[PDB]
Amino acid sequence: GTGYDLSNSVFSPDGRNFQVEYAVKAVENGTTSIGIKCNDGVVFAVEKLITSKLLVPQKNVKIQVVDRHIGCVYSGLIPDGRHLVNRGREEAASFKKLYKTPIPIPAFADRLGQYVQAHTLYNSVRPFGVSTIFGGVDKN
Amino acid sequence: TQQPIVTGTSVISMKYDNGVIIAADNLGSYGSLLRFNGVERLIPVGDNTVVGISGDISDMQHIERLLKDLVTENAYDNPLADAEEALEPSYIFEYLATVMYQRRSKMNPLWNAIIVAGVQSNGDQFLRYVNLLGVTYSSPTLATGFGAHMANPLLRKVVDRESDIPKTTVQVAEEAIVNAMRVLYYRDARSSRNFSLAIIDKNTGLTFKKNLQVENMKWDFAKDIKGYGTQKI
Repeated sequence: GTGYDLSNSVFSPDGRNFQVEYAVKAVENGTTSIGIKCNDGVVFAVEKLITSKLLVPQKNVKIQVVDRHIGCVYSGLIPDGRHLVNRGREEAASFKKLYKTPIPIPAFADRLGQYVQAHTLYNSVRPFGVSTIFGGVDKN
Repeated sequence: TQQPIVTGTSVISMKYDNGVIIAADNLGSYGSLLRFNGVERLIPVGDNTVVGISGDISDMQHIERLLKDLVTENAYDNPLADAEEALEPSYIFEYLATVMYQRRSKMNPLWNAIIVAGVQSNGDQFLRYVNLLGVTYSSPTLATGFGAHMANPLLRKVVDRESDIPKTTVQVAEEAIVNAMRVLYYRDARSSRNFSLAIIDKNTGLTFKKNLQVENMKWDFAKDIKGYGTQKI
């Protein structure tokens, strides 16, 4: 039948999860942002559409920092992106507190990953409406 | 409720015309055993505040971690983190004081005596104390533990009241503090010769001096003292 796209964790007959795919549409509809990996670091940059002359220039910042070595930028539903960073920040604080060493990038990636994947497991939550580019420099 | 195991002794400080000075030896005592000697008990936060901690070292290390986090957190979504919206000494203190009182109020204190020294953004000198009971107070000079009994009397001879601050120079001040550290070395049995000293000046910024030593000690007269009353040789 149909309706496989109305509840978040439901598998459609072809093995897909339409709500996540619709979340992607929200992402593609957003500002463009990128990340370039260099020989000893990473660069983040994003497009900030000027709706009007009323927007105080340089004020509505988008790039977000996690801990002191991670940078995060995203496209899509901005509020969702902040939510995801708030989580990443806790995730990082928790890691440092137990292991002392600030969180390795890969480790941090999975923290964000598992949390996001979690929102595709239940119909009582909505998937994140953002694709996020993040990174930093760590032990190696 | 607990009891302190590894401890740090006095933390002395005072304020002069352009800033504040704070010092603390580098000893980590374990009862009467002078166990550790590379213990820094002056916690710098940013470039306008220095936190001197005495008491339980394990709790001090915890307070240290709290402070590093306060810095990290303040930097989040804060484009003025290194300017208008940087951590002020008064912010750092009110935070720690809040924590100290909440802990004593839950009957599980952080066994310390803390002195937050620094210079506010408007140039004002900041010097306030907080301990395990959550008690707080300010004075032109402040010392914890033994320094309260021996350092304050000496330091108060330089700055007895408020009006004496502008009249006091970095040199006069640093001298008083360095002499106090020597006195404490003479009579405090849980003190070390090595110590750190930090100056926070509204012009020169934060100067953190490590590995200082008490010098110019008088010990010669000891030779002339024999017996405990009637002995002559």
